[PDB]
Amino acid sequence: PVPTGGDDPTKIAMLGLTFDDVLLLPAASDVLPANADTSSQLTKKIRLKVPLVSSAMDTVTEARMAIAMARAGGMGVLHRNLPVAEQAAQVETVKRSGGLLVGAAVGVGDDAWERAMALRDAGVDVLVVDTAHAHNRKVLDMVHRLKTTVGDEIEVVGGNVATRAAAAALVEAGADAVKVGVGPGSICTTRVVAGVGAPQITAILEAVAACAPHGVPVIADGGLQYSGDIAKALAAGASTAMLGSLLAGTAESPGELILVNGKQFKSYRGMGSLGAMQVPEGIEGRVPFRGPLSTVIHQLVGGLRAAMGYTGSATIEELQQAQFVQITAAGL
Amino acid sequence: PVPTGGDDPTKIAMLGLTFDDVLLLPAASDVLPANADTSSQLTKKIRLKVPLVSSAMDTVTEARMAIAMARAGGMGVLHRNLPVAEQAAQVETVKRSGGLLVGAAVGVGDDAWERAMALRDAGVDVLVVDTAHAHNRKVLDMVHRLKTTVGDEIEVVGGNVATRAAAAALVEAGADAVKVGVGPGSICTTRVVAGVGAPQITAILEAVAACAPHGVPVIADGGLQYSGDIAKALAAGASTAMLGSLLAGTAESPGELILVNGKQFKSYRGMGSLGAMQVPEGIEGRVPFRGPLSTVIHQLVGGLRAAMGYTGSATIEELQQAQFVQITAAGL
Amino acid sequence: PVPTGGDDPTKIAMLGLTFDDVLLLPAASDVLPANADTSSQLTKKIRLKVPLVSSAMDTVTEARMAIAMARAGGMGVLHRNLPVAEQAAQVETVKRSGGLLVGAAVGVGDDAWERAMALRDAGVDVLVVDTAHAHNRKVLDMVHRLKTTVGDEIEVVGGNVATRAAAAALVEAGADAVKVGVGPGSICTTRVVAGVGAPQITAILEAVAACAPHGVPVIADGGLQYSGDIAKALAAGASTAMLGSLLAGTAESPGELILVNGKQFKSYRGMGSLGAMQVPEGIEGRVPFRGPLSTVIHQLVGGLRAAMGYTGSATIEELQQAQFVQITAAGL
Amino acid sequence: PVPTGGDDPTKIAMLGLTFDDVLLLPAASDVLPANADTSSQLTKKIRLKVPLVSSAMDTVTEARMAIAMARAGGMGVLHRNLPVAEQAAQVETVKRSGGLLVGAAVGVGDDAWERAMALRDAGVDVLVVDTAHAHNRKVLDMVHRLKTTVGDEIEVVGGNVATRAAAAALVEAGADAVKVGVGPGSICTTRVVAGVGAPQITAILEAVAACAPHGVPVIADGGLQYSGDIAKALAAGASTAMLGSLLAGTAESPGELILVNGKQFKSYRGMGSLGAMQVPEGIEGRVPFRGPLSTVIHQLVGGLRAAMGYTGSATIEELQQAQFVQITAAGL
Ligand SMILES: O=C(C1CCCCC1)N1CCN(S(=O)(=O)c2cccc3cnccc23)CC1
Ligand SMILES: O=C(C1CCCCC1)N1CCN(S(=O)(=O)c2cccc3cnccc23)CC1
Ligand SMILES: O=C(C1CCCCC1)N1CCN(S(=O)(=O)c2cccc3cnccc23)CC1
Ligand SMILES: O=C(C1CCCCC1)N1CCN(S(=O)(=O)c2cccc3cnccc23)CC1
Ligand SMILES: O=c1[nH]cnc2c1ncn2[C@@H]1O[C@H](COP(=O)(O)O)[C@@H](O)[C@H]1O
Ligand SMILES: O=c1[nH]cnc2c1ncn2[C@@H]1O[C@H](COP(=O)(O)O)[C@@H](O)[C@H]1O
Ligand SMILES: O=c1[nH]cnc2c1ncn2[C@@H]1O[C@H](COP(=O)(O)O)[C@@H](O)[C@H]1O
Ligand SMILES: O=c1[nH]cnc2c1ncn2[C@@H]1O[C@H](COP(=O)(O)O)[C@@H](O)[C@H]1O
Repeated sequence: PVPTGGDDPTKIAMLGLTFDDVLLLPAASDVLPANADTSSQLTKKIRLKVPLVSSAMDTVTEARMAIAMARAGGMGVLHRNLPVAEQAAQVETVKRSGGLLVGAAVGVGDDAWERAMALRDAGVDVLVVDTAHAHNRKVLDMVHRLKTTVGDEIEVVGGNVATRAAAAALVEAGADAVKVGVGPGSICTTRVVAGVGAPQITAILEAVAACAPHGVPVIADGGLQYSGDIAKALAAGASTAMLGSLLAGTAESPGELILVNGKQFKSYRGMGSLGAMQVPEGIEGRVPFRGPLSTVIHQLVGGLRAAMGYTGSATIEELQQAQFVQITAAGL
Repeated sequence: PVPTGGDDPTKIAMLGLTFDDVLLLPAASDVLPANADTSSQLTKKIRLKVPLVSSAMDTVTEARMAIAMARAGGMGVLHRNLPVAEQAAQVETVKRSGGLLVGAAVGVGDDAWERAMALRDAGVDVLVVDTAHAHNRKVLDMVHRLKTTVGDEIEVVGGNVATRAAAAALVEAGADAVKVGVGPGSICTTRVVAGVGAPQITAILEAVAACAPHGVPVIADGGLQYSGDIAKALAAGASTAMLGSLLAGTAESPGELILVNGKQFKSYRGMGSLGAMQVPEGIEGRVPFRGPLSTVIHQLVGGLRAAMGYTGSATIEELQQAQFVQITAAGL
Repeated sequence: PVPTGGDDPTKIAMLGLTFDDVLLLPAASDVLPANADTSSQLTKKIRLKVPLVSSAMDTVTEARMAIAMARAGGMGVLHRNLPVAEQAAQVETVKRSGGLLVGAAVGVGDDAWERAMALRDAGVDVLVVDTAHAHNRKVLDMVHRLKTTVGDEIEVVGGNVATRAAAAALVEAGADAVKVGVGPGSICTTRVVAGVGAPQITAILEAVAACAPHGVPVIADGGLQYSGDIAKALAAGASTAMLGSLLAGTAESPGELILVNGKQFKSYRGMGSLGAMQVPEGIEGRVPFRGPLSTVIHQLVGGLRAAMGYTGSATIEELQQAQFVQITAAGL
Repeated sequence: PVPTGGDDPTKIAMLGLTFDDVLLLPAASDVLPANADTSSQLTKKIRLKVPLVSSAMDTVTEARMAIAMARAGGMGVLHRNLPVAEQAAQVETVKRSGGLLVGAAVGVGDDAWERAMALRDAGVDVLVVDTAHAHNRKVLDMVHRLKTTVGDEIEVVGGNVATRAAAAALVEAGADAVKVGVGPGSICTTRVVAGVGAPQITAILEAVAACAPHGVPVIADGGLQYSGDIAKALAAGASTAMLGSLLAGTAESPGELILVNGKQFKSYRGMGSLGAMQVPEGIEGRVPFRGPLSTVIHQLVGGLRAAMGYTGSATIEELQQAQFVQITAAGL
């Protein structure tokens, strides 16, 4: 019998590693952190100066965040928990502030196609087909329909996935980037409510095995707690990281300042929380107030630059080839 | 020598996984959670609408709980810590409330046979031969005697087991379902008192390897803390889950409301606790008050439906074929 | 290279398991706990009714404890942190209370031989050559000299060891029992002071591999926190367990009652603590007051009997053949 | 696919062990702790009486610490966070106190060469090329230039490294000792800021595999919390240990006494902390006040002597050949 039970070796398919399970190994380097090139592909056509995008959540990204992210060299993805006209108006607002990149989330419901076209009319650069489980005919069809209809002018992101097969299906459907993360978010309760999830280092490694041979970039979405996790996500093969919790405490995020026990916080809630939907798969929580976005991004990029120095990675493409050491429980 | 000591590779027979050690992997899906079929075999003949049964404990299941469980599409198993006439009267009470399924626990003591016949006379549908260790001639004989005597009209459950050999012995004795769980209960101290136990994912996988080829359903009993654990238990191959702690805080469970530190609780105690027996293998504890049973069951089934959506499982039989990823300590 | 570093596979010699790493697996059983035979060899010639002996520590075993242990069916080992005449007087005191077995500790210093002879004159049954590291010529010589001089009338225990080679050396020197435990004691700081130790399940398995083929019993000494650990120690192949912390809180142990924060305690200190020696390898601590020894022993034996029921072990010799499942961090 | 994800077995290059992951196994011994020889090579030419050196940090080592360390039989490495003239004056101060060994840190900036020559003029014995990542042409060139210019009179240490390849490069450049530790320091945030690091037992094992065949000693730098960790570091193959946190609380370290909550502390800060640089990779913290250095060193050496007794190591060279057992999470 299999050592963990039963007679089927495939029943437990893999050992899933998360960010805390690994560290980047130093390697021969003549790269100064200040001189590293942090640019990376968000999609097949769109390259960002900083490999970071903000989550499509209503306590993270509206027009103010999207503008600040683009100015910092990344991009915002506008959330879709609002009327079509209002989302498209936020797209226009971002475009009014110069030649700034912006993305926007759409679902696969019956209002989704109309939402997508209105966003297109407003001048959006990236449409994100925004689901918790992309390995589904309705999601794949939406990605494909969008790519064939507006694909010349707009890049189409599909997600989320956590397996190689799912990433492969999105590639076949025509996705310009594949977003990875089922279960890892800081406000996520999918693991305890549904018992479903996939540790994010292993999910990225698997998704990249399907996407990289087709020249399709992977966006690592969820579970990033520290700037060092961004370096780990990219070294596992992702091309960008999408951040929720790490940006939710910034001045530019939606929501007001909250004072509890003499300390400052902002509300941060899952799009699957009871509040956002009003069976919940997210919580409503708090994150410490962090000040201006520009400063948070500077600290995050700073940690990434340090990782590039330690690993001898002159570019993000080189960082994607770095090696890990796996650590034990004691290592934490 | 064996890496963990000695010269005998069989001394440490297996690596035992519990619920927290695994997550369900998403798979290709065209299943909507609302449309998933949650029905499953409790026994060879009896199929439930919801794959959940309440524990035969005196702080979990008497007539009120049994009626509410059956109305919710599951079933109650009436505890046996009371006189024969009173248990049989609870069976009659459940039957007075319509065509509701009900089960009842019996032991293997010398009063057990008389208890079983009185329950039969009262119209019980399921007899549960209710022990902490079923791999024992007296237990196997009781299962067999019951099956040969009342088996045409009543389904006979045997338990508990934690090994493949034990499950196989119950199958041979004629059990209509095999109940799995030695040591995993939330109020259990068997692990620290006797040093005995078996992590429940591995126990289910092993029991199912003996039971499934004979068409005998497995009931996963104990250690379930979250709705996601129900999905994991079924994916490991169980057909139903038996719940104690998760239902002990409901309005329909026996016992009164307790207020401590401004919060509401109900008493929840092991049938092996000093109180229930009045060498203890259970504690007397508290669980948070949860409100009506119907609402708890709705939340639990909701999480199960989400898991079925993520895994592409249209039925419980399909969910039994889902795959796991094993996670590390950091993953918790 | 070796996965954990370097080029030498023997540098990290084994994976060491402690009690918390394993559980006993249930097995086919027709053993009632009340009818199990708990007798076991303390030494080649001496069989105890209960397989438990009290530690040779000055907060655990003086005459009162030794008498109570023998009456309970086990044995006490009198500590040696006192003058020779006083230790021998405690031996006489135990013998005055009927035909009770008693042991006594000796070191390997230059006063050790005289201590041993005085204990012999006083009628001791067991001499324990009592060291932290028995794999040493001076210790082996002391064991051998004792066995050749007083071996017809007195059984000679040697310890402590944690490796197969060390246990083998004691067997060759003529030990009648081998005591296992380097580093596992509850009050031990050897692991953090010296960085030395050996997880106790693996140490027992290794020692037993050297001792059992020569008919020499193993005493598991240290690290036992629960009655279930006694069952685990014996199933790993030990014949008896030596208890310090679990007995230090009893009425019969030396020392007075201590009240802190409204709760009752007794002092419990390592023989390697600064206080006992007045570079420390033990701490001075507290254990909860537990009441009479007889009651503690009854609870401990109760847990052992339960384990024998679950595993189908009619005797301690059968329990030594039981199997384990290894558990994960989540299992704790 | 690889069990942890992707198709590349080299992506996760190793399983990294830290000090808490292992224990030293006892072995046959006729070594008394008091008689063990604790001397060891700091560099190819310089042997210390005690195998300990103090960190080049401005809350650990200035002239007072360096003098006390040398008197205790070890050595201090003077920090370089001060003007060249002042560092060289501290070297002179140490030399004024007798024939005491002293080292001093230099960087690889454009002021580094002038700093090195001024230290040479002041009579320093050891120059430590002091970086966070030595596998870099500028660092290797500095080591080589120093060795070829002042190598007859001064020993040249290079560091830090965490891989076999990096240690090999320093050996080739002419280093007289290689210092190991990237990420393990108690005040380090490199692991969370950059996601970079290497568990220290594995790092030492790897570095030693490159250095020992060339007769180059390894200094284990960082992560040592207990005296037992010193024994583990040396048994992994290091020849000396460099201590920061363990010495930062001593009377001889720079800084004043701090009283918080009725207890005494001293400030201890990373050289990568915001305070020391005024993207931080260290924190500013506190350590308990420990009293005189001589006493701390005596306790540390005491633990080392105990380890040498347990392992039968008469010399540090013998201790370098000792074996480990790997422990589990439960073992902690
Ligand atoms: O559509 C579903 C699933 C229902 C069950 C069957 C599969 C689909 N939702 C479940 C909850 N999410 S969410 O807001 O919590 C969510 C949104 C973005 C990404 C996430 C990744 N992992 C976990 C949750 C995620 C939104 C809707
Ligand atoms: O009959 C026994 C054993 C005595 C020792 C030898 C084997 C049988 N009992 C032990 C305690 N249990 S219990 O109430 O705690 C209990 C009841 C349902 C299932 C459980 C599963 N695992 C653990 C305990 C369980 C009832 C009686
Ligand atoms: O003789 C020694 C060692 C000194 C270093 C070299 C090897 C021998 N002692 C060390 C401390 N112990 S102790 O009291 O702490 C002690 C006593 C019984 C058993 C124990 C098992 N593991 C750990 C400590 C133990 C007594 C003397
Ligand atoms: O030069 C660098 C790196 C910048 C990023 C690219 C590689 C080099 N520094 C980073 C921080 N350190 S430190 O003070 O924190 C430091 C100093 C001694 C040893 C250490 C070992 N591990 C971690 C930190 C260490 C000083 C400068
Ligand atoms: O309610 C929720 N439950 C689970 N995941 C969510 C929810 N809302 C958003 N997410 C995902 O979690 C990401 C943010 O993760 P974080 O950066 O760890 O906080 C988001 O980009 C989503 O992919
Ligand atoms: O006293 C006890 N000790 C150990 N297990 C018990 C005891 N009483 C009931 N059980 C079992 O634990 C199950 C409930 O587990 P729970 O849902 O985790 O609380 C019950 O259905 C029994 O199988
Ligand atoms: O000071 C000490 N340091 C380490 N081990 C000790 C010391 N004193 C006694 N021991 C051992 O620890 C055993 C008791 O362990 P315990 O039952 O876990 O408390 C004793 O029988 C000794 O073998
Ligand atoms: O700011 C820092 N961040 C990371 N490592 C540092 C820093 N400052 C000094 N170190 C290293 O950590 C060692 C001290 O580690 P410790 O003994 O565990 O406190 C020092 O000798 C340095 O190698």
